[PDB]
Amino acid sequence: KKGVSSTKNGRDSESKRLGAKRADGQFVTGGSILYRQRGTKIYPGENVGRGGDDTLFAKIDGVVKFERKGRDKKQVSVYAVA
Amino acid sequence: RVNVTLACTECGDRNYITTKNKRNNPERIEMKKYCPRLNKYTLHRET
Amino acid sequence: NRLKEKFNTEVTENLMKKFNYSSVMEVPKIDKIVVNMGVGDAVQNSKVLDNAVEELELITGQKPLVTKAKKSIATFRLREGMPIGAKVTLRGERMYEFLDKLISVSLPRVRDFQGVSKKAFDGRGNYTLGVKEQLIFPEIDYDKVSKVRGMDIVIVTTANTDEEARELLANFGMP
Amino acid sequence: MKQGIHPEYHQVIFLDTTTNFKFLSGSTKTSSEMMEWEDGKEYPVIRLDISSDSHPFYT
Amino acid sequence: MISKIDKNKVRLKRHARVRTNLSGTAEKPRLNVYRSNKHIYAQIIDDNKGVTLAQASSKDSDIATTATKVELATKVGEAIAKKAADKGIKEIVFDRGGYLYHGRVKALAEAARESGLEF
Amino acid sequence: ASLKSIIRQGKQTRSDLKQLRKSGKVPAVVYGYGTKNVSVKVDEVEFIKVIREVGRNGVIELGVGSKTIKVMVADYQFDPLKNQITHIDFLAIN
Amino acid sequence: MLLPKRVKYRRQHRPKTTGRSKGGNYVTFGEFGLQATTTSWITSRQIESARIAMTRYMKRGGKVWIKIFPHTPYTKKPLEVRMGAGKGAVEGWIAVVKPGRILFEVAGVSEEVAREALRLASHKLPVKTKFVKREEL
RNA sequence: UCUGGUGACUAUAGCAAGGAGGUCACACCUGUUCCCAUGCCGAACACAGAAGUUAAGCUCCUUAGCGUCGAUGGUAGUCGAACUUACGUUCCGCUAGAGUAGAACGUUGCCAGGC
RNA sequence: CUGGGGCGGUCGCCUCCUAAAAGGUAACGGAGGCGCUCAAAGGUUCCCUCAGAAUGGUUGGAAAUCAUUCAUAGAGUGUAAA
RNA sequence: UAUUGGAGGUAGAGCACUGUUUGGACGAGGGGGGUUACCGAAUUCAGACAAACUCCGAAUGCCAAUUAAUUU
Repeated sequence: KKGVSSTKNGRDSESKRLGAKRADGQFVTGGSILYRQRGTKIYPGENVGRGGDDTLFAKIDGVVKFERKGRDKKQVSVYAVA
Repeated sequence: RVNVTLACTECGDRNYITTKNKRNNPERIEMKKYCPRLNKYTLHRET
Repeated sequence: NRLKEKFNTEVTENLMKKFNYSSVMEVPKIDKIVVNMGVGDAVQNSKVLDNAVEELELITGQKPLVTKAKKSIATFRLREGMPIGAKVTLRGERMYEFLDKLISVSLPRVRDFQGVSKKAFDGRGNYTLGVKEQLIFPEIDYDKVSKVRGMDIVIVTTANTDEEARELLANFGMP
Repeated sequence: MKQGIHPEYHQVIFLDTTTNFKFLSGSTKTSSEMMEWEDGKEYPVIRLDISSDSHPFYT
Repeated sequence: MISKIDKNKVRLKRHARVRTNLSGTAEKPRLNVYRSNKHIYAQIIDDNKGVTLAQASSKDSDIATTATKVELATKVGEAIAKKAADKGIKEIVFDRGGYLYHGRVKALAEAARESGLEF
Repeated sequence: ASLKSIIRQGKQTRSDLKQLRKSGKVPAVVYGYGTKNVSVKVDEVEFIKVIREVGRNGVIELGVGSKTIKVMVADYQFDPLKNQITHIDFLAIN
Repeated sequence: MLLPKRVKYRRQHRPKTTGRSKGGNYVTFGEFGLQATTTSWITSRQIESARIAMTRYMKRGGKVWIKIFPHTPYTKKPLEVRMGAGKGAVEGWIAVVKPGRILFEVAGVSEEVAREALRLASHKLPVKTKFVKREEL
């Protein structure tokens, strides 16, 4: 098994299961996480809060809707009608 | 940097645990905190 | 209030006709003057800062704010945030009176062949000039001073370019 | 001004012998040698100057 | 040579920075104020529907007079308070624009406060 | 400078386009002032003759259906391998 | 003359070689060009051989443009070692060429001399080639 | 459509240029005694005022120089399938990026004074 | 553990690529970090806007500070990377 | 499966950032206080390269639906 040649890099960290966690159109309950991220790839919208780890979660019960903010930004909102 | 126990000056209880740098803060730090025994904010000291 | 009256009595009269202005507002009004000394070798010392305080504290009527070094310049010991440089701006009647005194005391100690100089310019209408603390403090003698420095002076005017600055220097200045 | 930090200035009367260019100012709060009114009642600290006597361009 | 600028744009920039938290609903409308060199306006705005519920100004004939422009702010506070009370709005949220919180704007808010507007 | 073309119809598949190109005819479109967008095909040899006749820039009379359009070649796609024109753009001036 | 060469990473995944040439498919500097009709790696040492062959056949005549550059480094494990224990050291530098890429351009010389020079260069090269002219029309 | 607030749209909204515009006041301006005011200016902030000016800001009209938008057609790629071991081929859907013609020097809700 | 063992290297956590546009995903694959720091570098309120470039200047190692116009954020964000 | 909405940056493209690059214009700094060749860059023109580049960006997979058809 080879010899004195060895590698200095076989390291990685544990992957964090980030990304979207709910879909447009589906009803969710309040407190449901909608999007895990680092920084703000997606901003909180209507009735959506932003956690200390930048997690986006629903504030009330209702349907989730991803929307544009302006030219190059996105947001997620929750709307009450059920 | 060392651990610190903050003891209520009035109640007497050791209510909070925090940290400090022993060179930047070479004294017994004091700050106002909520003593749950007396239901009020009292002075706590590093004791 | 000498050049204060002189503006509206001679400059707003003659410059308004030498260069045409449709309304009375393009009369190039001198706004303020900045008198930053510059940089002294004030890294092993911290007292020539107080001397540059006494100057510009005594000549002009305001103590100079000691602006700190923005970046950590190499070679010389410039720590980001290490104090080098003074600054005062005159705007009101103090500005007029300071200019009037300056044009009355520049030439005697300046020894300038022109009288002050011809042009040291940023190509846009302001001095950023150099001095050797000769013309300044006629009020207080040289016997009580410690160094030799010269301020970075400019002219903030409603004018546009150095061409107009030459026309406006006619107020007992020497272009 | 760059005020906030400021002592007492004054429009002093630099009434020198060379056209009395008392259109000047400074903190030279000395004794009023000539408490005149065409110029300020301040000290004529400017005593001798060539600013209006000998100009190497227009002498 | 520097440029003097109109102060309304810097005001409006701070105003957008302050409107990020400030928003008017119907139950709690937003009391905006616009301050100029001579006059000040103020409106009761519902942002949830983008409508103005009440309005007052120092230009207004029923309030225009010769005063020190702070007493006028006091009058506009009372007038906007009365209009809101007539329409049935008690609790509001005060939008200061970007004009600090002082002088005329402070007097305006205070005058609204003595006249019923709960904020 | 009197090139003629044939009106292409809708939905030409990949196979249709390559069978068209394997002959001596190329797809092209015409657009511009005085007309609407029309997709046509022109024989490659005749196009080459017309271009060497009137040049790279030259008001070519293009026969589309029944009508002749005063048109110029705005752009064209070339295949450096097996040197051959693959598509042409014709813009109408009049 | 060249630039000071240094790469951000010295050990890179080997290039994709399937497909057609992305760009550089036309003669744009010179009058004649040598284009590839198959795909291989060109190893910064075939380029120098081909360039010497061409420029020496023209006797310092027209201009030569090398349209391909060896950006990609490749590694080779030392002799007589087992599999694994990391990645080998850099052996050399390659450019991947695909069918259609113009490899060399020449100008300031007759068509016959250019054709002969590009033939000679093509023989020093691990790819099938074709002589092309500045495309017009 | 007027002017000033305010707010809804991905700059089609912007930059730049040339030219008009004057108390509805929008700004400019006069000053610091008045709250305030600025490590460091009545600069700014704040205040008292309305005597000079459309000059500038702002509002309006033109322009595609700039930024922004942008098809159709074709191409690259590719889901599936049929061949095949070729740096492949064929058929059927989907269908870019770049570029081209072109669009575009804003639309719009509420409120107040104007008309 | 190991492209047989031994020798060499490695062993837990973080960031990236490999990773095939959800998530996940291996190799003794390719790169780096961590075992802290800060009583303000935390909370809140109110203000502020950057690097650089010349049109440049008493210094002028060039560029210290200072002056004016552009500066899409290229600066800074306690630290590795995203 | 059909229809609609959404998250995301792969193939491909592209050079707007990070960096590698080949020719050509243009003026200029140490330097043959300057010339002049150049040399290090300022600014442009045309061409290319990238797993740890992206102004862009599919096919498909993925999540879910007031919902339909067929199945189990």
